[PDB]
Amino acid sequence: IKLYPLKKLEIILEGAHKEFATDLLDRAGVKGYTIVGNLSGKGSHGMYALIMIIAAVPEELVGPLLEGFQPFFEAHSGVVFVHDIQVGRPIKFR
Amino acid sequence: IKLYPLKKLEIILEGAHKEFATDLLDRAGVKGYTIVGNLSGKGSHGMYEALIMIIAAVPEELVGPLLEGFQPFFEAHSGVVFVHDIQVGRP
Amino acid sequence: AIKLYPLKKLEIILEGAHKEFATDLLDRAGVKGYTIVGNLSGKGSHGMYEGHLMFNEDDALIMIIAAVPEELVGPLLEGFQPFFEAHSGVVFVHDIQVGRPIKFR
Ligand SMILES: Nc1ncnc2c1ncn2[C@@H]1O[C@H](COP(=O)(O)O)[C@@H](O)[C@H]1O
Ligand SMILES: Nc1ncnc2c1ncn2[C@@H]1O[C@H](COP(=O)(O)O)[C@@H](O)[C@H]1O
Ligand SMILES: Nc1ncnc2c1ncn2[C@@H]1O[C@H](COP(=O)(O)O)[C@@H](O)[C@H]1O
Ligand SMILES: [Cl-]
Repeated sequence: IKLYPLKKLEIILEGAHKEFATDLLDRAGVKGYTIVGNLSGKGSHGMYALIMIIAAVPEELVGPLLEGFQPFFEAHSGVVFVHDIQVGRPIKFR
Repeated sequence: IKLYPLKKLEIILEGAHKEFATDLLDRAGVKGYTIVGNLSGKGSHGMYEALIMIIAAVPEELVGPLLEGFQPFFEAHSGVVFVHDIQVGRP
Repeated sequence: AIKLYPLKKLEIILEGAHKEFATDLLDRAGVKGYTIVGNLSGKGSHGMYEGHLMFNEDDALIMIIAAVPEELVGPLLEGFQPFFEAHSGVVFVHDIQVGRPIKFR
């Protein structure tokens, strides 16, 4: 048929660390991302400028990408949600 | 890194009830949530051009108790709940 | 206690000027509701889209979220394909669960 599997990350972190995260995605070969701005939240270290970066990636990049974010996330607020998704043309993503 | 299974709720409802919702999350033991504002949308009850969406990763055991706590509210107020399967990293 | 049923959830990301095109497609197919996240930014094959820089707010990127029965995913993607051959954007299909199928089907 017509659908092909991919992975989708939801990366939630402080707005001030946007450049870090996008440069990390770019580096890794991720071909695109979408940024939801002006979010609020609650977590360990209190409540809430938070943003959410959405990135559709081939499964081959999840491992590498989480390794990249781990060091950041040991010293900073935030989280990464990995989702399974399907797309009609995975071309655009690899 | 090791990947572990979790559930992710997306809870869309009128911002006037944000407090009710976050409180409910807090008392059920939800360790965190993220909120998206200034939303617009279409539902059985017409157009919205406000709305908010609450994102909450939680362990599977919490989903059932959470839906039951929201049931009274959603059987008398606009809004929807979407349950996703997600994975999260743990090193 | 609350039973859960499968659906699909689409995330459709495109420039705000085409919002009516995309929602019309949803209405036509029988989609019963949708939620729109506005004022987004993004990097794409074409370049960068920065919501905050647009003079008309309605022109910025948006993301339409639509929970739909799996039967409507084909008819919808067939409609969005030619649009996305000619215009910026992407569609992500998710599996989700909901407690009230009647609200969506
Ligand atoms: N379980 C969760 N669900 C949704 N968002 C979360 C969750 N945990 C953390 N976040 C987001 O990440 C931010 C920081 O969390 P923390 O790293 O725990 O301080 C929170 O303010 C939320 O916006
Ligand atoms: N199928 C759907 N997909 C995404 N969002 C929805 C859907 N149905 C309802 N919503 C959201 O929930 C709000 C309230 O809808 P309702 O509960 O039908 O009045 C709408 O304005 C939308 O933002
Ligand atoms: N891999 C991806 N993950 C998340 N969002 C994307 C991705 N590729 C493209 N987008 C979004 O789609 C917009 C247009 O993409 P394009 O059609 O390649 O210009 C971008 O500005 C992003 O907001
Ligand atoms: Cl619902």
